[PDB]
Amino acid sequence: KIPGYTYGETENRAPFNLEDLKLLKEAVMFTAEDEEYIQKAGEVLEDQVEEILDTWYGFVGSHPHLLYYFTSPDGTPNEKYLAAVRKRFSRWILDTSNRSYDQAWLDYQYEIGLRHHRTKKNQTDNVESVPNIGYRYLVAFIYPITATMKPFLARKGHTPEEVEKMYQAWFKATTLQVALWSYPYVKYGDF
Amino acid sequence: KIPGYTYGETENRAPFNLEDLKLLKEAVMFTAEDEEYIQKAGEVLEDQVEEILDTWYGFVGSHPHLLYYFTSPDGTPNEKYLAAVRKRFSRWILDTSNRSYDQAWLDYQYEIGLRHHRTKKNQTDNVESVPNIGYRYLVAFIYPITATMKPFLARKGHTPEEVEKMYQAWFKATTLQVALWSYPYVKYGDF
Ligand code: HEM
Ligand code: HEM
Repeated sequence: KIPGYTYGETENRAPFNLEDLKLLKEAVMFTAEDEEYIQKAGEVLEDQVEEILDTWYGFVGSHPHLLYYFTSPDGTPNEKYLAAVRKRFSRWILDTSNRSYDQAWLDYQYEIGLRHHRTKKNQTDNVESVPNIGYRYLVAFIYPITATMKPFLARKGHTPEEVEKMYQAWFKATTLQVALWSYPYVKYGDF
Repeated sequence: KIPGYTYGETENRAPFNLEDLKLLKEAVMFTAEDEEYIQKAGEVLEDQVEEILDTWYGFVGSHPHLLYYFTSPDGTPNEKYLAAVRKRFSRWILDTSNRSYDQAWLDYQYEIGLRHHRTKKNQTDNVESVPNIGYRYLVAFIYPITATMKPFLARKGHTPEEVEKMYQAWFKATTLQVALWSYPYVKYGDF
């Protein structure tokens, strides 16, 4: 159904476990309250996903040095690559809100890190593109990912107090994930 | 005056330049509007720094796996290390708000990265402590650094609209810096 999407079936145990996740949740101040509100964020965002994708890919597409990461060697955007990734990105919005953050979730977080990194970039879709996404931009993107989501959370007729709690949960969850995705980028033993 | 604080006098040119910084600012959505409001954040936070430090170090100190990074080999917090770092952290609050983000600023961002990493950790204060701060926690800390600051920004009798703009500027600036600090942690050529 979603080409290349292998959540829960990588058959590869990540190099981090639930104890690692507990300590990382503590560092990012994520608790059971955020679990509640991230789920509620999923209810709000579910039927706005197409517009979210348009916004997100609009941001990427308007910056040549960002759109770069989806380009063919000739410098033009690879439209097959963009379309296939867009489907998996859309699903990630739902996963972030709806999935339990358990070992299967960690195993896919390792996978997503590997796919941004040179280790696995451009293999899932069998495309020819740039070899690596510089780690600096994964961290930077914590901000726009959070900023893209804010207006959409405010839209579904929920209380502003609930909106703030959903937004903070989303900020924490995005930060948590990017922290895990540093694994293949970071010198062994420094993560 | 501040022991170990060597901003603007490292005499070492960072491996990133103003073009790198321009592209990273674009990725984190930082503009001249944020320059304005981060400066205004500095006016607000200046006379609350002691309370900010208490909050921040309170968070670190209440989590044994975080306080770990300041511990002597015997597992007890090194109080000399805590005190010396606290002075440089306090100054960093002001620097973030007040400094122009120019080459000198980049050169100190490289330095701060090096000091969290095993490359330079525990050398500035000539202490014996744990060798490295795992990069996962630098990313994670983007959230509490931003969450610690929010209440203080809301305190100095400014409009809530200005408060929101100061807070967003602070979020962007913190993310920007952590992205740069990945440099010594990231495999060469993957940053
Ligand atoms: C907060 C930061 C980021 C988030 C949340 C994010 C999210 C995602 C997701 C969910 C996927 C699909 C994962 C899967 O295969 O199931 C993906 C892949 C991809 N992302 Fe990101 N991403 C981030 C940073 C970046 C940056 C900075 C770029 C640069 C434009 C980028 C470009 C791409 C590309 C090119 C792929 C395809 C990688 C491949 O060949 O498999 N991502 N991203
Ligand atoms: C957003 C993330 C972080 C920020 C903004 C931050 C800020 C700072 C600053 C401003 C300094 C002093 C720099 C200087 O020497 O002038 C410092 C040093 C230090 N920080 Fe962080 N820090 C972050 C992440 C962390 C984490 C996750 C830990 C773990 C507890 C930590 C523990 C320390 C320690 C132990 C030092 C002393 C390093 C040395 O030996 O030189 N920091 N930090």
